[PDB]
Amino acid sequence: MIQRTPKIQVYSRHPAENGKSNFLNCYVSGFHPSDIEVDLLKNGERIEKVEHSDLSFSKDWSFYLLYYTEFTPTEKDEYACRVNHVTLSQPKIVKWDRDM
Amino acid sequence: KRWIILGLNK
Amino acid sequence: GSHSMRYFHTSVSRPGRGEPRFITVGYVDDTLFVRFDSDAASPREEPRAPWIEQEGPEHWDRETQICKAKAQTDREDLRTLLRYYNQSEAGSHTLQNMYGCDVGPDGRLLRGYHQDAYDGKDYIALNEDLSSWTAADTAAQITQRKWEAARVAEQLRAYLEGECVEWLRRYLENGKETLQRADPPKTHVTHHPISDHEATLRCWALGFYPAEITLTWQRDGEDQTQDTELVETRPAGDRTFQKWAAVVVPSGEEQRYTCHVQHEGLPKPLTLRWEP
Ligand SMILES: [Mg+2]
Repeated sequence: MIQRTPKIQVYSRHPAENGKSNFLNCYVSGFHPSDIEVDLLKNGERIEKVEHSDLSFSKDWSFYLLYYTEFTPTEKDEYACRVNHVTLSQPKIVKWDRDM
Repeated sequence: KRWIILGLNK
Repeated sequence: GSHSMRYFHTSVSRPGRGEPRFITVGYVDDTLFVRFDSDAASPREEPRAPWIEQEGPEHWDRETQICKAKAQTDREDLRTLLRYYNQSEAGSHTLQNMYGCDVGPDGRLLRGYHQDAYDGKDYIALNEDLSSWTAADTAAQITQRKWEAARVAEQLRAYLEGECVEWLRRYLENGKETLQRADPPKTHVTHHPISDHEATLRCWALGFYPAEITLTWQRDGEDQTQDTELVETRPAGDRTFQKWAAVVVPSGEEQRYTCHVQHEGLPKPLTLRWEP
């Protein structure tokens, strides 16, 4: 069947400030079917306390989910979101750029 | 408030 | 302002991994107020907003019963649609439904909706007249025939013009603190040099509610629609949304570009430029 690959955005709840508590978000959207695997990474390693929104969908039927975790950004720490879906041959990694 | 129906099979 | 109530439903079959998973959620505008998940510890219509918690357990029992009946109807329909599309019983399939109503600032019905999709594609939809159906293909015409025989559209119209609008009115009043508050966007423009001769201007909008927003870039007062990069509006996680629009500009021409912001929390559209 015809399937849709997820769009991915990685960003923070508030403008990033080193040493100040914030939320790291990975928004996955525009995908079909609904099953998807989303991980948030801190220096390439999977973050354990990661929550996600309730499955819902857009006017065009494609699905969307918000994966999020509380974090305290620093200059040294690199964050990313790793996504797998049936449309992807391998997990896709999108880095957190504090200006995107 | 959800809509309640009988006979909605496709 | 204007408001909407919507119920969303998703059933996903998983042959060999038990029965289909069913998830439904309810929204007033961009606020989720109820959720039901068949695979939860105690599947029930769960209130998710403080303003709906006052409805009482009898109400939640009724809503839970409706959710459980829809999960069962979907299991039956996923089997039916394998027959209508001559499909193997081995594959995973998805059935989605959305319904609800839009109301204007006076609380009067603007539009009603009821539509279904199979495997992410339109299946059957109630037309705007709330009296006729758009069937996507010959399988959906079989459902159309059943639904025209069972007078489904008439029953739907009475809900959409009645209970849907009345309950949305009730929720807007009970949740007026939030549902009837618009949080305007916090806006700024950033500049990022690309090369010796170009730079990116990015217009930001943060902390706004509801999600609906328009960010446009003008060069010399002309919309740059075709040359603007727009990201999809994204949730912040604190009820609010974020969005940005970017343009690639010739270095030294930055002050010819203006970002225009439209949002229901703004009394008038806002104009912004790269400041330093
Ligand atoms: Mg894959």
